[PDB]
Formats: sequence, structure tokens, C-alpha cells
Amino acid sequence: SGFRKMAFPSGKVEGCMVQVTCGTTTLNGLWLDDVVYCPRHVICTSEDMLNPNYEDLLIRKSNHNFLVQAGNVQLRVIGHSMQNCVLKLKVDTANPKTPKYKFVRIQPGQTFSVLACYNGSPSGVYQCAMRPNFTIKGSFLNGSCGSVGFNIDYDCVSFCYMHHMELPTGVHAGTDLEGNFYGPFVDRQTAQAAGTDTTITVNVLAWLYAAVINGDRWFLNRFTTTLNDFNLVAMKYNYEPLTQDHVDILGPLSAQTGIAVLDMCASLKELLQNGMNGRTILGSALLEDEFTPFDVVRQCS
Amino acid sequence: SGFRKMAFPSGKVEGCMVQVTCGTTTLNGLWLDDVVYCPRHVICTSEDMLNPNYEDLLIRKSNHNFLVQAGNVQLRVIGHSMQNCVLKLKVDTANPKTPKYKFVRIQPGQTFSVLACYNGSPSGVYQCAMRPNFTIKGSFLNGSCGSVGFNIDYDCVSFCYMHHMELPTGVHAGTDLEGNFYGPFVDRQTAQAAGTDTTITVNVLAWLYAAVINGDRWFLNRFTTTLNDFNLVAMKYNYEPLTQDHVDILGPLSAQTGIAVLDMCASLKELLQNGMNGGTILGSALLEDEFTPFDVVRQCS
Ligand SMILES: CC(C)CCn1cc2cc(Nc3cc(=O)n(Cc4ncn(C)n4)c(=O)n3Cc3cc(F)c(F)cc3F)c(Cl)cc2n1
Ligand SMILES: CC(C)CCn1cc2cc(Nc3cc(=O)n(Cc4ncn(C)n4)c(=O)n3Cc3cc(F)c(F)cc3F)c(Cl)cc2n1
Repeated sequence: SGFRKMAFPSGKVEGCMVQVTCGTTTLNGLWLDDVVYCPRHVICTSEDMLNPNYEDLLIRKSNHNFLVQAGNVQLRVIGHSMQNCVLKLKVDTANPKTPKYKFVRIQPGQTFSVLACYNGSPSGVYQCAMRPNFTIKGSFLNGSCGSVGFNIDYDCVSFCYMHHMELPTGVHAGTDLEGNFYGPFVDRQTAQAAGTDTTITVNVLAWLYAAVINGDRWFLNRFTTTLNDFNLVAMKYNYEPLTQDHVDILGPLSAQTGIAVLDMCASLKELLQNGMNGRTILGSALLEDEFTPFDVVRQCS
Repeated sequence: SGFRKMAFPSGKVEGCMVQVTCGTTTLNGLWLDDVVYCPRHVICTSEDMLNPNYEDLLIRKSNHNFLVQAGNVQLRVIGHSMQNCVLKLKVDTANPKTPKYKFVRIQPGQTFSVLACYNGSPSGVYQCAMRPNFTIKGSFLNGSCGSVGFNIDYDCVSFCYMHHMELPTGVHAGTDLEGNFYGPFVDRQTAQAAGTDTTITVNVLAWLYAAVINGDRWFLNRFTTTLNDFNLVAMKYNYEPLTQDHVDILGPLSAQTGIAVLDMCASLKELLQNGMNGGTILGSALLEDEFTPFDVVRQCS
């Protein structure tokens, strides 16, 4: 009842955020058990940032070059290593607030909560999707580097994103917690364009079903379509393909509303071809693609 | 595009959420120091909910009738009283997770973060605004009663909202933490309609400032207006009149952009009278009214 972008409660992640400093370079780190994870960019001086050789830079550091602060408490670094684009600092104290967790790599279209932090202090939380072009449309200022994205299932935090940089278009790029970038980006201060982005079809459909559950129904029609014919139109409008697995995941929303998946596809097809002609859906003038089927079911049921 | 609804980190509030049960009637409570605050509706049986005599129902209760639980841990109630529409249950344990806090009563237009909870268990966090008709366009399912809204300013949590009920239109009504309703609503299970809503002028102005900051300024014109003349026009388009306080909270955005508040008012006045004429602001044909001047500075700066 009502429909908004809803994040996971952030408390389990807040207790893990720390500040990491190397020289004067500073950013956010994630403290789990006796390891702090942060972007390896922190080992760069100003001059290093443009074109770093990270293996070279790291070999020139020792443990005592790293200042880790949890609030006003300094954590002594007793080991360091690098895993792809993520620096791992072993410290001499276990974080008592460490939740149950895993590191996962998400797929385009999947959503997650971001805890934006500055100087190791959490500032805000919101929901994001990994775009098909592997950027995120985040809300991040200077100093947000190392902020994390996550999902919570029961008591377990699945970390899926660590923030590195803003691109010239104002979208954002980062890695998983194993230090591999999402997308064709590199951890260097040079201008980087992303590939052309597409709309997340299965998510638009999920959001149309949310609209129906909340009584907003003007866009339904009685056409139907084959999956293939819908996919031909979607592709033409820079929408991702809809797979049979996607059709399957929409099953519960289809059953709840009595609207067959391919009928909702026919509705979306007409929205693409005819536009919304000044009308809104769930208060939006645009087709929203950053709610997954799971997101809709959790917020509606 | 650019701005999104961002919530405060919810951890400081998560540690205060409990469950309160009286018979089978169950909802969420807020545990601060040695007091649990919750909606007094919890003392209603099914047959009471339509037209409760709360003084009568409470006289029949003792401390022993209240089950307060932090997860599955019972907190023993040692005192009880009622202040307006909130029940205050004194318990024998001071919450060690109590943050620095205060209770505040907000005005229409002001935004806050909501921590939606079910059975004392946080489920999600999102931002929303108090509408001029004293409702909120929340996202709440059955069992959300007693969920709270808040702002965090320098490690102090300002609690501003406790959720009570959904109205027939799907919008939401509740009290401050002293148990006084926002708007003309009462805590009984009868259809109550909200008064006709209006657009939050001070927030639309904040959003025009946001647009200017980001270089989108086609709508600035060569005119000005008095506040009174503006207010008279605004009401003709179902926009809220501005208060002196509203003028004052636009001060920082005015200073940052060099655009006088009354000049921006004259700009909005022309938009109201003449329409958008095909143009967009921050990528949208709709003027956003749920971002406060404070929200804009937070996200821009
Ligand atoms: C005395 C100290 C206070 C100050 C010293 N100092 C200056 C610093 C500058 C830094 N650079 C960045 C910080 C930052 O928060 N974001 C995120 C962001 N998001 C939205 N915006 C608008 N910015 C970045 O994009 N960059 C650039 C950047 C990061 C990379 F990881 C990468 F690989 C390449 C890159 F170009 C960092 Cl990481 C540490 C610093 N320390
Ligand atoms: C699980 C059961 C076995 C246990 C029994 N039980 C049945 C209950 C029913 C209850 N009533 C409500 C719960 C609830 O979450 N929301 C919020 C909401 N938001 C969006 N939706 C869709 N619902 C409500 O609006 N009401 C109605 C309501 C609340 C008031 F405080 C008020 F003053 C008047 C009112 F009509 C409560 Cl409070 C406790 C109960 N316990």
C-alpha cells in the first residue's frame, strides 16, 4: 500500500564503516572481522592517481603507512595485500559488530541498497540498480569512495558493490568485493565513457504490476503478444530482452493481479509505441526500471 | 536524474524498535532509555477498534497485560500511562542502544526517513514528506503501526512521526511522539478522508534552485513579485502559500545562486500561469515537491 524506492535497514553495515588514510589520501573502508577492505586507489598520491602502477605503488608501502580509524579509535594494521582493485588491511582487532555476510557479484538489473559514507561516517541510504552498461545512477559526492552496496536476507548481508568513481556523465562505477570492476572501467583518474545503456525490461514489467496492485491501471489493454514479437519491439526501443526465466519470475505478480505476463508485455509495447501522453504511473512520468520482481513482492506482500 | 529520495542511515533507530502486544493486538514500539512508546490502539480488542473508549480500556489494564519484546526477549513493564494517542510503558531496562534524541513536531513540506517495521523487526527505510493535508504518501503494509519517522542531525535523532493508520485513499496518518495527530484524524477504525491536498510551494522553489545550481535556468525571467501577491496567485493553482519561515529556509539556496527568493517566486508564477510549453526541468515535465531546501543542499553540496 503505497510504492516507493525502499532500501534495506543500514545498521548492520553502519557498524562496519571505517576511514582509511595513506599519506594524505583518504576514503572509506569496510571492517569485517579482522580485515578492512577499501579501494586500492587510497595508495595513490595526487600524481599517482592519473596513471597508477598499483603493484609498484603497493610494494613501496608497509603496514605503518596505513592509518585506519573506527571513529576516533585507530586500528593497527598488521598486514596488507591487494586483490584486484580492493586493498585488504589485516588489523589486530576483530570488529564485534561484524554481521553474518557474503561477498556476491550481482547481474545487471539487480538492485541493492547503498550506504553513502564520508570520512568513515555514514551519511545516507538509498536503492540503486546495476545498469545493463554496468554503471550505477548513484548519489555520491567527493569523499564517497569505498561506500558499499548490499542486500540483506534474514540476518545475512550480501555485499555486492564498492564505490570507486564518478564518470563525466555523472553516473558511477565500482567493483565487487573481490575487486573486479562492473563494466569496462579502470581505477585511474582519466575520463571514461560507458557503453550505451538500455532499460531493464523485466523490472519495468514488475513496476507495472506494482502499479496495478496499487490501483493504477489506465495503461492496461486487451491486446496480447508472443514473447518473440514483444522482444522484437523491446530491442527496437533499447530495452533488454525478456527471457522465459523472466516470465517465470513474474508468475506470482501475474497470479496476484490476474494479468498474464504476455498481456502486461502487450501493455508495455503500447506504452513504448504511443508514449504516456502526459499521464503518470505511480506518480512517475517515466517508466521505472529499478524495481525488481522480488522488490515488488517484498514491498506489496 | 541527478536527485533522488535519500534516507538517513537507520541504525540508530533500528536498535530502539520493539514489539508491543496486548492480548493478540500487536504492533511496533520505540524503546528509549527505560520507556517504550507505542500507539495506544494496541489496547483495543477487535470489538474495541471501531469506537474505543481509551480511558475505559486503559483502566482495566495493569502492567502485567503488556508484552514488550526486543526480538524474543521480554522487557518487563513496571509502569504505564497514556499521553494523547501514545502509550508510554516504563520497563525495568534502559536501552543501551538509545541514541541522543529529541521529539519534534514537523510542518507540512518537511521530509523525514521512515523505518518500516513488522513485529518489531525493521524491514525497510525510505524518505517521504508530510503533505499539506497532514497525510503522508508512505509505503506501509498491515502490521506497520508504530513504525517511526525521523531526521538525524549530528548524531541526534529527531523523532517526528509515529505511524497509526492507512486512510481509504491509501495515504497514511499518524502522530508525533507526544501522541498528537498530524491533521484532523482520530485513532479509531472508521473511514476518515483527508482534506484536498495542495502542492508544497517551498519545495518546488527548492527544486527550481537545484535546477539552477545544475545549470538548467531557462525559466528565470526579468520580473519579481511581493510575497503577498505571489501567495494570492499560488492559491489559485492549488499551491500552498509561503510562510516567513519558508522564505528563511530558502536563504542558503538564494545566496548560493544569487537568485532572490521573490525573483524565483516570479519565475514559478510564470510557470503556473503559462505552463511548461514543452520544456523540462532537471529532465522532467513535472515540478517535484518532496525535496526540501535542506534536501537540496545535502545532495548538491
Ligand atoms: C586531504 C584529504 C581530505 C583529501 C585527499 N584526497 C583526495 C582524494 C581524491 C580521491 N578521488 C576520488 C574520491 C571520491 O570520493 N570519488 C567518488 C565520487 N563520487 C562522486 N564524486 C563526485 N566523487 C572519486 O571518484 N574519486 C576519483 C577516483 C577514485 C578512484 F577510486 C579511482 F580509481 C579513480 C578516480 F578518478 C580519493 Cl579516492 C581519495 C582522496 N583523498
Ligand atoms: C497479526 C494479527 C494476528 C494480530 C492482531 N491485530 C490486528 C491488528 C490490527 C491493527 N490495525 C492496524 C494495523 C496497521 O498496521 N495499520 C497500518 C497500515 N498501514 C498500511 N496498512 C495496510 N495498514 C493500520 O492502519 N491499522 C488500523 C488502525 C490502526 C490504528 F492505530 C488506528 F488508530 C486505527 C486503525 F484503523 C493493529 Cl494497530 C494491531 C493489530 N493486531
